[PDB]
Amino acid sequence: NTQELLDLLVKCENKIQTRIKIGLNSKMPSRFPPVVFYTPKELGGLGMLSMGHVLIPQSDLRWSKQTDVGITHFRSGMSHEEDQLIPNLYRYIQPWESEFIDSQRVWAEYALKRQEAIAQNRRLTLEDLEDSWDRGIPRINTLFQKDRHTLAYDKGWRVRTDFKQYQVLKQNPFWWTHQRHDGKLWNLNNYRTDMIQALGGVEGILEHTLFKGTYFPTWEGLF
Amino acid sequence: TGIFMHGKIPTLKISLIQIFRAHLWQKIHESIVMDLCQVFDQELDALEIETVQKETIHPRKSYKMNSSCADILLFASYKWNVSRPSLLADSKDVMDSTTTQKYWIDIQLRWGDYDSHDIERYARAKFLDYTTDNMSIYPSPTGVLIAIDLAYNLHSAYGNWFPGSKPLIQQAMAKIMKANPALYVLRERIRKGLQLYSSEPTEPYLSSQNYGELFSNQIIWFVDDTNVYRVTIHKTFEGNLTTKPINGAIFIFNPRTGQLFLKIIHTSVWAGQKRLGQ
Amino acid sequence: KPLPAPLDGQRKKRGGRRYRKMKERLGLTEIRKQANRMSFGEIEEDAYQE
Amino acid sequence: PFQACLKVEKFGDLILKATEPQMVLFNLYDDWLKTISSYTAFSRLILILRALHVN
Amino acid sequence: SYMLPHLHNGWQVDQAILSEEDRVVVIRFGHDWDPTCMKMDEVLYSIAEKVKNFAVIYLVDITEVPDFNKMYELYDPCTVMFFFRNKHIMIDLGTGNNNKINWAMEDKQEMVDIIETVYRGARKGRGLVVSPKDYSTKYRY
Amino acid sequence: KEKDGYKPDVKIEYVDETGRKLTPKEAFRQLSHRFHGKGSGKMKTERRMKKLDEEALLKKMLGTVALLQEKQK
Amino acid sequence: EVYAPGLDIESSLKQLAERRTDIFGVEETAIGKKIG
Amino acid sequence: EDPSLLEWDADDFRIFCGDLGNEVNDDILARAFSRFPSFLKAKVIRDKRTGKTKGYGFVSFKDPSDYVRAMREMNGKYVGSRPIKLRKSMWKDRNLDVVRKKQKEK
Amino acid sequence: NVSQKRKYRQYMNRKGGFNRPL
Amino acid sequence: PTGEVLSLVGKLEGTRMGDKAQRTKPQMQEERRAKRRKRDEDRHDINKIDETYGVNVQFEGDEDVYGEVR
RNA sequence: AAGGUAAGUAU
Repeated sequence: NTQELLDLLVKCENKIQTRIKIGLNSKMPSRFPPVVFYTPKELGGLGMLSMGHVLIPQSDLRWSKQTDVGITHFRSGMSHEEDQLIPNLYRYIQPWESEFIDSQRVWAEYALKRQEAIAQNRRLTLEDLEDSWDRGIPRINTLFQKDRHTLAYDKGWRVRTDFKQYQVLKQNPFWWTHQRHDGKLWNLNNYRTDMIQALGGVEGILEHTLFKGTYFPTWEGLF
Repeated sequence: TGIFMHGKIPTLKISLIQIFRAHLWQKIHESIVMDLCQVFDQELDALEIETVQKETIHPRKSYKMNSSCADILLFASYKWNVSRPSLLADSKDVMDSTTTQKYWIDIQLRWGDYDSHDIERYARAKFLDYTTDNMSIYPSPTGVLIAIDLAYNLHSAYGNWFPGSKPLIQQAMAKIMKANPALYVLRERIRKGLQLYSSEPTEPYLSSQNYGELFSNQIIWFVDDTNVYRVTIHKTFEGNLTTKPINGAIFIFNPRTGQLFLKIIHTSVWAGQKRLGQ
Repeated sequence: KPLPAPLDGQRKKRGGRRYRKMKERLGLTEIRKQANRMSFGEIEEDAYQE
Repeated sequence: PFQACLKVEKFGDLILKATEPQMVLFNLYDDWLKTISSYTAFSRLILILRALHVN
Repeated sequence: SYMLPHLHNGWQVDQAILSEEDRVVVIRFGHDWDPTCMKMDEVLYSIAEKVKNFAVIYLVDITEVPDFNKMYELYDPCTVMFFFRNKHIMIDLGTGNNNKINWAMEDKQEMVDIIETVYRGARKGRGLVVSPKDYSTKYRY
Repeated sequence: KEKDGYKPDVKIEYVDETGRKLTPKEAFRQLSHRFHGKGSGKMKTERRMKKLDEEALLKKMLGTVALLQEKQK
Repeated sequence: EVYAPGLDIESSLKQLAERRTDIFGVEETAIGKKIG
Repeated sequence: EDPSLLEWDADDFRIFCGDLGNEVNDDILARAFSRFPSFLKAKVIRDKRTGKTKGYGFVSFKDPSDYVRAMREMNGKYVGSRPIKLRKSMWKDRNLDVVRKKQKEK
Repeated sequence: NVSQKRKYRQYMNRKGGFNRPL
Repeated sequence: PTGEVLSLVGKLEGTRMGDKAQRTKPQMQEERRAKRRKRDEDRHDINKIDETYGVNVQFEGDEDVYGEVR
């Protein structure tokens, strides 16, 4: 909603990008290709998650393959549509009202399931409940965790986590909720795949990373 | 070396001069030219090769922008039919285009960038520029220029061909680039410098074939971990069982060696007080 | 208290058992067990799991 | 089947005799030496050893 | 308050730089009355106690010794020339003039690191050495 | 064209004094030694020949003596 | 010691006061003024 | 093959000086390094034609106490440009080599 | 199958000629 | 385009927040189901130190291996 | 404008 927030975040994102660029060399790149700043560290890159919208040029979306029969060439971003752009953060973030509604619905379903399974002469199924996986503001994904009995003893950890700023000398951005206590509310798994495939695929990304300079086809399993 | 850099980048500059330390460009050029000479000499029968030599190349002419000095010269016996210049991907050939008694082969050591990695286009442009130039001096007007993109590790060639040597030259280039000594050393240097360790191999955890081939193994031994950690336990109706350690020997054996190993150690040394299995 | 002059490092003239005992007592044996190698493929963890 | 050494009294006594902190020498079985084929010498020894582990 | 040794005569600075052994001679050219040069002199004084074992600082006045102004192109304030081992070292810190530090260091620890790197490079025998911190940008933001 | 040739049988191979197939590291060592015009030092040559002798001895192949000694009480 | 003796320090301070007339001398003429 | 070394064998305490500049090493440098009163040796290996020293020299003294003193006295400090390194001379003659080869069995 | 020894040029530390010997 | 990241305001109306946000799936669901089945089998089946040196056994997060919500 | 001089070695 806040246009000013978007403007400031894009401005400081460009600030950090320029800091990386000047760290690379004193001058300023004329083009500054974005493959370096968005390739995940698994593939050997900075992997900067960004909320902006930068369209990757098609000129850098091509790649080659020196097969024995011949030197083949491919272009992942050859679709006749808008130029490939790195997806922004909000594209895979659940709306807060949606989060609350889903939490209410999933908790009602879990309560109904527990009531039904009480008469089953056994604990909850914990398998059919997978239809409600990774949902709810409380850690419903961690509702079947082993440490729950250990976690049930703690009461009101929110105030302790808040005062950790006066306890810990380092800033804690995740003071809204504690990890492994309220669960990983934000599911960021598809973001990595979307970013790597929208950059031109694994081969397209590696085409500019000296990977072809090693004779071994270590596409997978390399350390 | 022959790596062109735009804008001074101290990190890239230092990394490149580490990778290409000790005249590595001249070394790989000499390796490739020697491999080509040996390959040509080995198959000199079908190629009607009378002399296969190299000129007195200036030491700096390995990384030079223009190949003023030819790399390999090959003189046949009487005549040699050469077709029009083309790329290795082509198939058609009309050897009646020219008839010369000499032939030249040039190796272009190039470092491809993210946009200048087109070996075939680079090969075509470089052949056209070098062959048609006043500064470049080629003893023979008919020949082929080869190019190796080190960063791309891609081999290519362009120009005329000896009758029936085009598949031979393609196969020779592929085989040499597969296991060239200096190229392998450069690849190992790159792997070390970038800290990209080669994918770990899978040990033959299977032993059914190993059991039959146990005598084939030069040296082999096996040791029982539980034997070293084995602790004799007493028996009592009311008293606590005394699970005292027995000994430190691991009951090691080596049938291929014709003997066995007895790493006998003290029971207390084998297992101390309140010592876990780990 | 002036800072010591950073002279170029000189290796041990002769590796002794007592020197090896110090190496056994103090060293990077435990750090070597933890492998810092990272697979080229993506890991199951999130981008910023930390 | 390393349990043969524990099962065998001679090696079982050697287990007690292994209480000395110094390393000991364990000679190979005479059945392996008696067998003509060294490749099958282990198999003959293992076959007896495996049955000893079972019973 | 500018109590570091100062070369009254130009030739005295020359023989002082010549009379060096296993030490780095940081000759700080400029004038004490300049404010930026005063800050540089204060930083050098702070460093002097900590690194006096191998780093010796020996200031000089351009007006008192103008013969060396044209020798190394001394036409800026706060200039520092690490004339060590009777050899003008090439200290590169992301600047066009990689043989002269002509501005007071923001922090003393940075200057200490720079001078110890210079000492290491000089002892190794190389005439050039780089800086761990590039000064192409002032990190203003 | 009309050059009905045959598939070449020439393969990459490197031959030392003994004719064994050298490792690429040894091949590059020979390359550099030829390039600089001089090889390794005397101590390095002694170490190399000792390693070669050890490898030759290992390829040609002590428990019999141990068994004979253990036969006596 | 590394630092100059007392006489040298006094001479340096006198020179600084004579040159920099902003905080020294009868009048503040200029930063690099020979006479304040 | 080194008759001069046999004449230099009189002084037992022989030290190997390393990291010598081609022009830095000289007889005057050895004399400046001759702190102990015992006779020194300024011999350093050099090219046959150009005389460019390879950086290795040997200094012989008849006093092992002076040897020990100079081992730490002149380690890293030398008058010329290239700093000096000192090592215990592991030099061997052909007779010692033959004896070692004979005794290598056990 | 036979393969003779491979010779090489000693360009480094060679004052005999400016150009590499052939 | 690669020079800098464009501001989101221009393409704000392109889509909505969490347009392609998908929920996660449990890990080792089949293994947990197998462990639960084996444990239930054992449960309904139940409801319905020698002198040898090697006799002793060899004594070599927040996930419910049994796969039952406690 | 620039922020892009490798050092070393005797001539």
